[PDB]
Amino acid sequence: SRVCQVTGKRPVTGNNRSHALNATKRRFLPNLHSHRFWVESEKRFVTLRVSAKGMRVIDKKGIDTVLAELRARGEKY
Amino acid sequence: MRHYEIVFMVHPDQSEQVPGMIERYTAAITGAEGKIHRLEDWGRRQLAYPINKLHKAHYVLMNVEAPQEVIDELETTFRFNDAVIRSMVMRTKHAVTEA
Amino acid sequence: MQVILLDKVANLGSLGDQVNVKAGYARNFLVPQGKAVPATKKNIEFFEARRAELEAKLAEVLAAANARAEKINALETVTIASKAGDEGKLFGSIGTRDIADAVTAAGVEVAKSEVRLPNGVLRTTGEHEVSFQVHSEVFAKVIVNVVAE
Amino acid sequence: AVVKCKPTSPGRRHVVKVVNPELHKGKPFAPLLEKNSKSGGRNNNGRITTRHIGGGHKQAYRIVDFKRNKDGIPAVVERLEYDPNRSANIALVLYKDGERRYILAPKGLKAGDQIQSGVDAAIKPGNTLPMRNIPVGSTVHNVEMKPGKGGQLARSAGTYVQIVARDGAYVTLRLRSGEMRKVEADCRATLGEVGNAEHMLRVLGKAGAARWRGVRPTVRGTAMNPVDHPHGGGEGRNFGKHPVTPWGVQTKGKKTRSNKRTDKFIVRRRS
RNA sequence: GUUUAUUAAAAACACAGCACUGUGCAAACACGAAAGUGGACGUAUACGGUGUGACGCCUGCCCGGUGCCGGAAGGUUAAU
Repeated sequence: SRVCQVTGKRPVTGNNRSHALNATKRRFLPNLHSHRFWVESEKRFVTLRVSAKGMRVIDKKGIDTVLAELRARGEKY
Repeated sequence: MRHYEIVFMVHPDQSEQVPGMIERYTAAITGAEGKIHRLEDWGRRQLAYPINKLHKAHYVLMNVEAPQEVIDELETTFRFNDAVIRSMVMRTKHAVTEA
Repeated sequence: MQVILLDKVANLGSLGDQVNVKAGYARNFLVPQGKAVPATKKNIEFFEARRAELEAKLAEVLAAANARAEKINALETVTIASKAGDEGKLFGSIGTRDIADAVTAAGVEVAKSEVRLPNGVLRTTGEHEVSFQVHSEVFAKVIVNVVAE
Repeated sequence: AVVKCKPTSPGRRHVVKVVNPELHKGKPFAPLLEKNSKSGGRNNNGRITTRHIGGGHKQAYRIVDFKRNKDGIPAVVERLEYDPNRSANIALVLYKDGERRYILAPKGLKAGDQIQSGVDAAIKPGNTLPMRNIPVGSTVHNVEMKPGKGGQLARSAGTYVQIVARDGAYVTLRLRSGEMRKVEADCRATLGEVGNAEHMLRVLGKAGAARWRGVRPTVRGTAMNPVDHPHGGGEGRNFGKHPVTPWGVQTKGKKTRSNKRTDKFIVRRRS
């Protein structure tokens, strides 16, 4: 669905409050983006569906670490 | 069997590509019936107005006695061969000799 | 996110300098093409002695081997003899795959991605120059004169 | 050609119909056929998306080759079929190697005419070329928008694209709408104008002709109720309102070109 | 021809035709929190919307108001 595959950002719900504080139910959607990554360990290009915060996690720790944690969650990469 | 002065012009640079064309222009006419009667290359010389932004076009004169229909097909080449730039085929009385 | 570097560099680097740059330039072009490493607090341990003194001069003598790859063809010319049109305006436009076959026939075995045609796709029959990306700095001087059949 | 029907009865009173002798009186070529079910305007959720569509005759789809992927081999035109799917009559062309294929018949085309495709052939009407061998000032049809896509523009009966200009890799077309456009030069295009040019001169006479055409009745806004259409209600034909579609967006003037990633090709918008 | 099944069959609705307007094709519009479908295996002589309703003679003046379309030099003008 609309799930960050690295970080797990489920689309949450919320109240939309206008200037007169009239509540209307709305949905918060993450900044999901499909990305093609390069791993020199597999030496190829993988396809993930991540968010920008997830992209910064890919920047900070190694992609070989995030891939093994994704395999620890038993997910698909 | 009519006699036409075919006067056409080519680019300045493509005077390397003029002559063999006349030879297949020879094959335009004497292949069917056509007698070529003059060949006077006036060559590259200077223009009173730059058609397609260039002076000095290549004038080629060629006189022929020929059937009309190969001359119709010759104009279907003169339209679409993109080297020849200005080309008129006038009808005359006889096939002539001198410059 | 800074860098630790592998080649010399096109612009921002000199084989062993760390420059903080935009991370899109890290992810799209620096990392997967094989020219940079994000240095990640332990690749500085990789690059202090184990790479900057042994992989650097190996990279530079491989650069001399790319210069040798330019020296593979002794002639630095080609004359492709594809079929062409009647007095100019060639039959089909000759290709980078076809010029790849015509240079690996006798001479350089360069990659087709390392073939550059600076004068378009050579839509006239005449004198043109093609160059080969043997390196980021030095190039080949191949002269092409296609002939109509 | 265009003939008027003698007014014995009202449905025959107003009909002006286009008779044509060149069309092949016979069943069409069978392996180029396949079945073609009518939709009624109903998508996979079953609801009407486009109204005023349904009914009419049952008709079979003639597979028509727009790609012209065969090159360098001559072909000759066997006969001319009438296609129900489109406004132009189609032609069953027969190649020399043994293939029979449906093409869009241009204006100047009779049976026995000769046609060759490729980058080579000629500038005769019927020949497929890239838009690098077709001269400026020409008149083409069945124009590709992407190299190898098949042929998009100028496909109705009697339409034609005048090739205006060429800046390097790009060919400026003057489309039939009046829009100017840049297209890739390597795309294919067939010369001439499409045939059946008298297709605009039929007037259908009666309600049943548009009914068996495949078109349902069309109900006005001022008739309906204020729930069904925003031009609803009134005590005997009041309008009072700016004209809108049934879904709120104001018709009769409002521009809604909303593409924004293909404006690089448009030289001039339609005027 | 169709319409208030079960008090209203008509001058109402539709209709062929006419005009305006949108639509360059990953078309507009529609059903779809999306994929995808219908449009359409059609491509501006085509498609969607709006009005009037065959055919004959025709459709005048007003752009102040609201709407629409084009311009943006200038005032006003949000988040950051």
